[PDB]
Parts: sequence; C-alpha cells; structure tokens
Amino acid sequence: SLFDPSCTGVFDRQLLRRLGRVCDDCFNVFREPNVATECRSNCYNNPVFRQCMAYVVPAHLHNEHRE
Amino acid sequence: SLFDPSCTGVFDRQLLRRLGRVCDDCFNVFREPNVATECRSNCYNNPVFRQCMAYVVPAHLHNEHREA
Repeated sequence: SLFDPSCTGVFDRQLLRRLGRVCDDCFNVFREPNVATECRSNCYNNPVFRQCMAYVVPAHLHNEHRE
Repeated sequence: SLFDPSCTGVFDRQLLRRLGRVCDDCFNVFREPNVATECRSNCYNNPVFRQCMAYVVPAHLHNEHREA
C-alpha cells in the first residue's frame, strides 16, 4: 500500500525488496523477528539497517560471488 | 588493487560500482569532488555515504523507474 506506515509512497517495490535482503543477510530474521522488523522501519532509515549494512556490505565486497 | 586504502580486499567490483552510484546520484560529484571522494572512503562506511543513502534511496523508492 502507498499508505504502509513502514514506508509510504513506494512505487519501486523491486528496490524495497533488494534493501530487505540487507536485513535478511544480517542475521536469522526468524530468530530475531523484532530486530528484523525494526530493520525495515522508516524506509530502512534506522540504526539497525545502518549497522547491518556495515556488516553485510563489506562481507559481500570481500566475496567474489555476485549479488 | 586488493591494497587500495579506500577499501581493501575487494573481490566483488560490481557491488563496489553499485554503491558508487549512490554517491553519483546524490549530487554533481564533479562540482563537490572532495565530498564525492569522501563518499567512497572506508568501503562506503562514512557519514557522507550514509546521508546520501537517506536522500537517494527514498527518492528511488518513490519513483517507478527501476534501477536494473
């Protein structure tokens, strides 16, 4: 929904899903579901997503396998 | 190089390029070249990249135009 409180006005659901993969790659989201939910909050503008990106991006940059 | 001080040990160049587009989409990098360079520093773990994230990602989320 364009009125989803977590991030309003999303017309590019492809990018929303890509960003979600940062959260999913950060930890087992089912074992820490409240953290996983916070990771999605505010269009991903939140401290959990930023910290996850700090772990996941360098791990992926260091790995020869592609996205 | 693997020993690039800006980010060592990079084997996934294509991901490094994609992150660079966040910086390029954030402002005219040629007109603020020192800010553009800081944006890339430390494997993109820096305040300029993070603030650019916060402008560029919402802009792209609100625009139907896909990135791939």
